[PDB]
Amino acid sequence: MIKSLFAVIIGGSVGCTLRWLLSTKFNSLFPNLPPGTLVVNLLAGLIIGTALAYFLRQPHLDPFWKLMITTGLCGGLSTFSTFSVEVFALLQAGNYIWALTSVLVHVIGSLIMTALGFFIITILF
Amino acid sequence: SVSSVPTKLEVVAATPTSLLISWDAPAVTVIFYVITYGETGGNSPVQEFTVPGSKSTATISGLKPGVDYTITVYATYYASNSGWYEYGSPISINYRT
Ligand SMILES: [F-]
Ligand SMILES: [F-]
Ligand SMILES: [F-]
Ligand code: NA
Repeated sequence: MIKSLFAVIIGGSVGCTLRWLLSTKFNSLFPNLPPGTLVVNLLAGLIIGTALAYFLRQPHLDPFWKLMITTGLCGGLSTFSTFSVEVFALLQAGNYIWALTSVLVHVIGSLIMTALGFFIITILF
Repeated sequence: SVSSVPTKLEVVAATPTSLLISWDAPAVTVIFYVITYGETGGNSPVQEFTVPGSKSTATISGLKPGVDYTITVYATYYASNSGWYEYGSPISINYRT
């Protein structure tokens, strides 16, 4: 399904490039909880929540666009492997308090953002 | 604004034969420090060990009395800006036992 492949690639490429820019320009600012990595995960939550809710209201929207936004954009923008390494590293550095804070702020942060994205569109309809 | 080099490396206690060094950790997340030492001439090989990134001191043992040593510390750290670990640039000192 080459039409779908193009959606994952174009969307993912946009997502990954965004992650890259935000991560390189901002992660040094606070290395116990890199702001760039946090922000991409937060933002991809916001985006995906609003998109999911939006697609429930637009049930004729081509799966191409839905694929581009979720599996591509958000999936390329957000990152688990980067998050895990950051945390792993803080474990390696014995910095347990920020290792813990980092998983709380990433998981709880992203749930709040996905919910806010989904519900600010649900309250809007 | 990014600190990956230790600062203020110094011998804080010493025998003729052993050394207690401390440095100030950099900002970044250090997984381990690398400690290197050897006689400042070049006359004997160079010794090297690591210390966990949680520690900002180390001891050095079995040195020869009255010899100038060169001591070097660098961080192996996670460069959050690039997504891999990096061996940081070192800070170095001379010390005569
Ligand atoms: F997320
Ligand atoms: F992962
Ligand atoms: F993280
Ligand atoms: Na990803």
